[PDB]
Amino acid sequence: SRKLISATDIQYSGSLLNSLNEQRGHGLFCDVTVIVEDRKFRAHKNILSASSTYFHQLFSVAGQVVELSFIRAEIFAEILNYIYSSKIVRVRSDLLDELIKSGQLLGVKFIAELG
Amino acid sequence: SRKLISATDIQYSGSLLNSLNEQRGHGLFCDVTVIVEDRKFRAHKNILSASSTYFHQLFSVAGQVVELSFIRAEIFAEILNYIYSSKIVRVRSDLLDELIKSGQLLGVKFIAELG
Repeated sequence: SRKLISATDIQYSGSLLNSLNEQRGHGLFCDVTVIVEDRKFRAHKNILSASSTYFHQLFSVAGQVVELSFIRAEIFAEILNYIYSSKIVRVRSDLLDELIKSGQLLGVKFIAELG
Repeated sequence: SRKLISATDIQYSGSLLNSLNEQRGHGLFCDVTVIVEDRKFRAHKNILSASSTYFHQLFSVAGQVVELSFIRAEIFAEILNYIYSSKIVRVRSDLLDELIKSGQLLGVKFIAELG
């Protein structure tokens, strides 16, 4: 009579990511600023550490502000869009090699392997 | 010749959640402790706020420690497992109404609607 119940919510992810992405737009709960060229990006260390082997290593020590070289701000903006959505959307073809290179550098496997 | 590229990573979610759940087990990046009965649960405010309408309201103000009444610790442990996985796994049938009630209270829709 002792039954065990299992259930999986296939809509949970998309909904969770969309809310995290909304928080990010407000800077809500953001505990790191990433400076890339002349731009500052507020983000959450837990999400960055989980999705990028570079950030995983970096946030075992870091403070509240970190800086990235060799990646243009608009490329990193797109890497963050993927990190907060699972998708890249209508990226211009002439930015693709730069995007792939940035995912190689950050250890973001899906992006690293687009090419 | 100007092409736009889109791509969706269907494995991103499961991988992201598993890493977040691993961080949680270490207390890594956890910025809130939730006290439930005689237990303390370390968790991340961003994930809790995104997945629970109650935590969404609560963390617009709160400090670093919050407390929940009316939910047993082992029920909340299972709510957190769902929040950090999308799934409930082999929950005993005699705990199900308590689980559903806890998701109603926390505004965790999938759990609230299990019954």
